Amino acid sequence: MLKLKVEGMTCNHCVMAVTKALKKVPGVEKVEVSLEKGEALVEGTADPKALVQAVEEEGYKAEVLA
Repeated sequence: MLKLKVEGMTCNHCVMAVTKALKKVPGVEKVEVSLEKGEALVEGTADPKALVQAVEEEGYKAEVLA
């Protein structure tokens, strides 16, 4: 399963929305993020690698806590 710990690789002095990054992956229809907990959850039928690669496309990797 997926549980993306969005790392603060850059702009760690600020915050950004990761939600728009997750939806771009096919099969994703719902998304939920917690800017305070540093986590990014989705609810779709996408592939495991497709999700974690999509956020890396924005330059923000995320440790699947699974």
